Amino acid sequence: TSNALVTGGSRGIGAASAIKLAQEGYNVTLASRSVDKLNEVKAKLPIVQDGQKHYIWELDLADVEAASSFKGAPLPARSYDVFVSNAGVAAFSPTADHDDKEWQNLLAVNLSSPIALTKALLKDVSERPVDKPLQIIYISSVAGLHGAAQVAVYSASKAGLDGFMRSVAREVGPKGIHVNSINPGYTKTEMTAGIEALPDLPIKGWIEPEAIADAVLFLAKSKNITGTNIVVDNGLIA
Amino acid sequence: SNALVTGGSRGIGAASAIKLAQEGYNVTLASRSVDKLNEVKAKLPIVQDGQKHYIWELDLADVEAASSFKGAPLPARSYDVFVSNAGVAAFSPTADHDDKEWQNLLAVNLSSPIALTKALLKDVSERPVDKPLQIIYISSVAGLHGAAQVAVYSASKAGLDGFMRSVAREVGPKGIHVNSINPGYTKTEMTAGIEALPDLPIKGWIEPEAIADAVLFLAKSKNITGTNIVVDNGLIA
Ligand SMILES: NC(=O)c1ccc[n+]([C@@H]2O[C@H](COP(=O)([O-])OP(=O)(O)OC[C@H]3O[C@@H](n4cnc5c(N)ncnc54)[C@H](OP(=O)(O)O)[C@@H]3O)[C@@H](O)[C@H]2O)c1
Ligand SMILES: NC(=O)c1ccc[n+]([C@@H]2O[C@H](COP(=O)([O-])OP(=O)(O)OC[C@H]3O[C@@H](n4cnc5c(N)ncnc54)[C@H](OP(=O)(O)O)[C@@H]3O)[C@@H](O)[C@H]2O)c1
Repeated sequence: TSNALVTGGSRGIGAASAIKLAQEGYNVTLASRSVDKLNEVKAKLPIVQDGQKHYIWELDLADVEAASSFKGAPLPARSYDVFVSNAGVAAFSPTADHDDKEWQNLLAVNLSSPIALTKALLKDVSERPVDKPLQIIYISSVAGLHGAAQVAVYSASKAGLDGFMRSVAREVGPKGIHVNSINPGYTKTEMTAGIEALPDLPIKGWIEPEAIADAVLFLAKSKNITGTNIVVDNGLIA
Repeated sequence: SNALVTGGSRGIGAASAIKLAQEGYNVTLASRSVDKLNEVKAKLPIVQDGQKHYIWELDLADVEAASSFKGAPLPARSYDVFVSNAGVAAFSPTADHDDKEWQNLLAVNLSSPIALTKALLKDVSERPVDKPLQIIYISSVAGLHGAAQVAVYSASKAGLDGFMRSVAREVGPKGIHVNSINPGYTKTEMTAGIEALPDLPIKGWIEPEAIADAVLFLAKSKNITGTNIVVDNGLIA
């Protein structure tokens, strides 16, 4: 069996990534706060091989100690072959006005919980064989790569995740653990539904979540990629 | 007029405070250590009539203290230069790094700088042309490339830089310019434990005064915002 953990599996990029991973034969564990929405995604996931099975994990990533301990998880951390750290929350505000508890919670969900989950996986896995590396894939953002007004703390969270990624990649490559970020541009999901007009881009229009999922698959099957960013942004930052 | 330097008690911050005071700024030194802050304060040049220096006992593990300028000798709007210098380092295998420890590191290195920044932005008078407010983060090359066993440290410094770029775009039109300096291996108490250097293009340790020269270049600048000034002896070239 192969197992993939997708946080934020209840909709958007995570749901799309989960579907594609299940089509490739992975047992997928969907993790988020919403049991009913998780179950609905679970019901749509492909089955491509007998014995394949999917799981849900009720997990609030505002709770960093739960992440750290894999609290409630259906399988031990060492069972996973792919970890798609996809859960995140956005916030649009003048920096002067952004409520302190709101921006601190954003950091906990976007940066501290991924850190804690990664630590828990590294501890349990310890090392991997050369034929079956563990792939850790952060869903970061182009906001971590260039400055956009009124998304400062969000940008901090994503740039921070990418900085963690490069250091972990160098540390654990010799253990057979490969670690990368995908940095999406404007992608049509619940998170960006409040945006009513896009910037003028070299490739026009919204990106679909399924397009980000194809980049997850590219990394999940990869062999010689670690410590890098895969930017899927319609040319926003070119 | 006024410069705020967090982590003013030693190292890069102390050297930066000395150079800013040489330039005529009234310097506020902030850190946890009132006695060491007073020792540095006594060494700060006085070069201009009416010039005055201050200390501020501030623990950046307390993010709400930062956010409210708790205990500050001057309001946030009085500052013309903000050197966000305080920071802490930690070395560990990621798998074994104590949760309270790495969370406290994020608070000191990232969340408190964000909070001090928000306080300054909220209080400031939009700035005249020849007197922009300069915000200068002391980040690290660790935030630009991957080094093993400093993962959460690297996350803090990369996060600081991502914050910096977004704030720069946002507040430039208010006359507020915002940049990071990313040092390499510098001779301070932070590095006294870890001595063999890598094989560098420019050999040897960097002096804290050398970082302070970069602070002064930014403090006097006019057309720089959203960027990184890398002073690293060629480590990352
Ligand atoms: N859409 C874009 O334009 C775009 C661009 C760049 C990057 N991203 C990144 O893409 C990732 C996925 O976002 P999305 O665009 O697919 O938006 P989305 O459809 O709103 O998905 C957000 C996901 O995160 C989960 N989540 C949020 N807060 C959580 C918490 N406290 N604990 C557990 N799970 C939580 C949500 O599940 P529950 O609500 O069920 O808990 C949901 O499954 C995010 O990391 C985001 O920053 C998005
Ligand atoms: N040295 C290097 O090679 C190097 C390289 C890259 C970046 N840096 C960065 O340079 C900055 C300055 O460090 P340094 O090398 O000059 O080290 P240092 O001499 O040890 O100085 C660190 C300063 O930070 C203050 N600080 C630490 N924790 C604090 C807290 N909780 N509240 C308030 N102040 C606190 C310390 O003052 P108290 O102890 O008095 O509170 C001290 O003044 C740091 O941000 C560091 O990450 C250093």
